[PDB]
Amino acid sequence: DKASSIELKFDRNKGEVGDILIGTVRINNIKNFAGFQVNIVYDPKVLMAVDPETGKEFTSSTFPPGRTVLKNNAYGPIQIADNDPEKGILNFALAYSYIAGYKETGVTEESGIIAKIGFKILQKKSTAVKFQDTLSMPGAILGTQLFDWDGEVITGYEVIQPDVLSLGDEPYEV
Amino acid sequence: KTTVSGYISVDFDYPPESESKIKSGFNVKVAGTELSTKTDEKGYFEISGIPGDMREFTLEISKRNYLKRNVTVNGTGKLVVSTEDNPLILWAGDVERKGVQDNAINMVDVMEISKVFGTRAGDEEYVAELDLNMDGAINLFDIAIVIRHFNALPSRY
Ligand SMILES: [Ca+2]
Ligand SMILES: [Ca+2]
Repeated sequence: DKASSIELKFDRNKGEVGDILIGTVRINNIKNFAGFQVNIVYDPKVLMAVDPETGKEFTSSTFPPGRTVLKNNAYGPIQIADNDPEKGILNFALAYSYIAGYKETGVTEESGIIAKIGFKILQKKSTAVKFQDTLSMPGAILGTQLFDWDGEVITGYEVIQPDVLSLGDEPYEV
Repeated sequence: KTTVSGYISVDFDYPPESESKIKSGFNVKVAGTELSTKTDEKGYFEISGIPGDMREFTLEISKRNYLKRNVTVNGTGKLVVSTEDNPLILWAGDVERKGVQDNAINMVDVMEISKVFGTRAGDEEYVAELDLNMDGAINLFDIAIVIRHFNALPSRY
């Protein structure tokens, strides 16, 4: 596109009980991107959030693995996790703390993966995983807040959601 | 009339030398009135002249870059809302941007501090009010204070 977005996409939208579907959170063409906070909701009776790297079930302090950006320790990346898996809420954030250094070097990290989250299927009921607004993030864009290397809030980007995990609609092929 | 008094403080570590500035400057206002004061260097506040018939009232507690807090008080006379050994706590990290706070502690606040990360008192770009623990440097200790109450709203007090 060249168009700016944050996107959550699954490797598959169908599965059997006990399969782990991988949700990958990406950013695309976010100018001078330096950090984010996101709020992602799911139905915890249908899916269980699991760490695809460690194999552990998500807890409140689990930061999702898998990023390909915001990895340069020269700029002091800081992870924050504040999930509530029992209520089907993932809420986490990461940024370079030393944004002035990042800006000075001038090598932008505008596209890549920021999180991978496993979702273990508990039952075959059609369900959605999505970015959603939260009272703890006033003025966010569907529960997403992206930051540039000036430390300012970025606006104007699309929020791409994954297709419905239509697990309750799995008929035999005709 | 009614007088209300108490102590306000913070829940983070700071250098003993900075106590005076840490504990002072918390604004306390009686909602619906012009009665207000600011805390002194021990975190003490006192507001006199509250109407005696005003048997229920709200104290609005605030400070630049702190998450505001409302405390409801029931009674008349000489009322004590907290003590020096168990003060009312206000959480640092609802940071002003262009003179405006949004009444939430979250990543927007972390990133405001990050604008002046690694600065020290004396530097052109050091901002005293963003040095949350008032130790003369803006760094990961200040960011960690914000993160301690990440996603907090005034209802979580
Ligand atoms: Ca705030
Ligand atoms: Ca400091």
